[PDB]
Amino acid sequence: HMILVTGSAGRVGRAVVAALRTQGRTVRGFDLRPSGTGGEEVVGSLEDGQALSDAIMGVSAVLHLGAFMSWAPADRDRMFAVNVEGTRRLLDAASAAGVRRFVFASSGEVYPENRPEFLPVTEDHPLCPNSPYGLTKLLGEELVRFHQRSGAMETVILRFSHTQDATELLDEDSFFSGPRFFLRPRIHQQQNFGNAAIAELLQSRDIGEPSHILARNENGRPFRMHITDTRDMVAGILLALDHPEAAGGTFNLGADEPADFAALLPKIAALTGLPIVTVDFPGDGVYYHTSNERIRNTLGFEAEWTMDRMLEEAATARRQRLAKEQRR
Amino acid sequence: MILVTGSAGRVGRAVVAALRTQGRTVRGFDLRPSGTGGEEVVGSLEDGQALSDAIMGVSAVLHLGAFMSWAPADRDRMFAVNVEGTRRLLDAASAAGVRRFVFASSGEVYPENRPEFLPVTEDHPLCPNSPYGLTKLLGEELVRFHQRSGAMETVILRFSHTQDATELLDEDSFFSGPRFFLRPRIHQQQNFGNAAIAELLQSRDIGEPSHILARNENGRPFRMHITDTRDMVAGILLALDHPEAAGGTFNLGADEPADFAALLPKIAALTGLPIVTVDFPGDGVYYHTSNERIRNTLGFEAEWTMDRMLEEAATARRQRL
Ligand SMILES: NC(=O)c1ccc[n+]([C@@H]2O[C@H](COP(=O)([O-])OP(=O)(O)OC[C@H]3O[C@@H](n4cnc5c(N)ncnc54)[C@H](O)[C@@H]3O)[C@@H](O)[C@H]2O)c1
Ligand SMILES: NC(=O)c1ccc[n+]([C@@H]2O[C@H](COP(=O)([O-])OP(=O)(O)OC[C@H]3O[C@@H](n4cnc5c(N)ncnc54)[C@H](O)[C@@H]3O)[C@@H](O)[C@H]2O)c1
Ligand SMILES: [Cl-]
Ligand SMILES: [Cl-]
Repeated sequence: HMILVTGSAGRVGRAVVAALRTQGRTVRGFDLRPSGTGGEEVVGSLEDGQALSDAIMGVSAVLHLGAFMSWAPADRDRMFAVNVEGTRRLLDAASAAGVRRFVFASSGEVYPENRPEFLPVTEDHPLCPNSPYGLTKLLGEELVRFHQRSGAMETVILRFSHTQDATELLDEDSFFSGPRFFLRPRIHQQQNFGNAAIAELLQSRDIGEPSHILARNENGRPFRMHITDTRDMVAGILLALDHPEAAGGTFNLGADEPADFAALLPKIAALTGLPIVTVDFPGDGVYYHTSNERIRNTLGFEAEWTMDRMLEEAATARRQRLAKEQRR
Repeated sequence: MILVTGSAGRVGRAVVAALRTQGRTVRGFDLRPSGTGGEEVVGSLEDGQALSDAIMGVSAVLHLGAFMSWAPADRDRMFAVNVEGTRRLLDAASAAGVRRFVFASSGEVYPENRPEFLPVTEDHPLCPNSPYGLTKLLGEELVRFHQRSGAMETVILRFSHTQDATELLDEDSFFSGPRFFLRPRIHQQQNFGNAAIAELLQSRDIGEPSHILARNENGRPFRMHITDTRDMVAGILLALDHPEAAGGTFNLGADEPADFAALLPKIAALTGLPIVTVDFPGDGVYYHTSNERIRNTLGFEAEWTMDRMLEEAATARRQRL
């Protein structure tokens, strides 16, 4: 046996590789960057046929987590090249090599979660993406479904929750959680995205010291979304790899309940000591519940990392960081 | 200015001809010249430069250009032309302020060759089983993304298999030759590398040229829609012009499929050739596709019955002979 994990230098991919190696399993990574773990890995691109053939040699299962995201139109061609064409060729190569199971990392942006037709969002919700990234994942799902119906290779489609390492949650410098929960990092993120109207609104709400942000929509409805610990995503991915009943399946993978920002921000602020600034953003905002009932019932998935557990760990990490910075 | 991609192909050249006869302003776009001398870009959907030149000053796009191949060596190109080319053309059209974009899709998106229910309606699941069918499904999703997101109107037309009337009784035509004549079908299957099917067909040869009546392994005659190019052109004009086509998805083709057990004797009555009946391994082809939506929404009326098509095909055959 040999398991190929693409995107093995990324958040989830590295954790999946690590888990498999603690099991003593033979794993090969495949990522544009080295992982820095010094494990067996191809350092190369999903765009390159040579890298694909090298990566697939002798492989019995593929966990396809490698993908590219960008908001810049300059990068859109690359996003389709990596996410659509790369997935297409990797699927064909895996099938030709007699791979037994191919697990595809999809996203709730295929629905999209940011514009649900009903709640909770189940796997049979329409697939009507409104972002180019969501569109690439939908096209990827269709490539996977084509193989599911036509070859001996088993497939699993997993629609990922937004995923964080617990320690990222209370780190101003984290890529997602910094702007998600801290006002000044969000000002900076929005400026760098070039969203001037939002950036200026955020700056206008600054209270003269660092603060948390509690994001709500134009009607003052607090944001709500699934934030899932990397460790639970890993557990579900391992189930997708090994469980008999995963074959041919499509599953939302994420924690049971969304974080309600109205409840969550006070809990966060109780841990950091920072004041909270509430901002009403234009539009519907982010407000979704995504059902993980199918994966719970079909594969026996159970998430263990509740937001309360994640926050406790995030806080410990933050305090260690601040102790070091302040020489305490 | 109407841009028609695939303008040197079967349906595209006819659409361009129809629009030009009406006195409309049309620009072609195809890998090949049309041979008509009309305004056209000779170039590729894979070429960003060619896309830029083709889209300039354009107000509507009829996107009929695409590549089909059964060979694995050709699969990368099929995806590059049908998926990536469509993606970039859509983006170019949208940015240029194109008012309506009509996309030529296929019954292969369903697929018609393995229906879940009959007749096949637009809400039939989309589960293609050929790489070509897959490229058209992905193209449809690209169009749907634009339909939902931009001001550019879209129309998706799922095409019936389409023939010029004259092709039907021509042994040398690409589709109808093998479809209805035994020896051309042997040659086709040989050139595809389907050596064992070619051998079955060869074993049925009666020592002179013959028609083939294709059935499945249980002797169920094949049944499929074969629509005249002229009816497809009529439907495409409606997709271009009709206010109610906007945001629509329509099966485009004639009302009824041809059942080959009925069709082949009609064909043989016109050519004089004997008929050889072949029972192919597997489920064969058997489908009815509903055009009710386009009939009732756009006022589409198919006019070229198979009998009319065959009369024209026979006349053309007789002139050739
Ligand atoms: N983390 C999330 O919140 C989240 C949510 C929904 C979906 N997803 C999807 O789940 C998967 C993994 O999530 P993640 O957080 O670990 O993503 P990540 O961005 O942290 O990791 C992605 C990895 O893919 C690699 N990659 C990019 N282009 C490549 C190429 N051409 N060839 C080889 N590798 C390439 C990157 O180098 C990167 O290491 C991705 O497909 C992602 O799109 C993630
Ligand atoms: N004829 C049918 O039975 C049928 C059935 C279902 C769907 N379709 C689809 O309807 C459309 C019209 O079909 P047709 O019968 O006219 O086919 P066709 O093969 O006669 O015409 C296709 C044209 O597309 C052009 N083309 C190919 N690659 C190109 C590229 N990279 N750039 C620019 N042009 C390119 C070709 O040169 C050709 O002229 C096609 O999209 C086809 O896939 C046709
Ligand atoms: Cl947010
Ligand atoms: Cl046939």
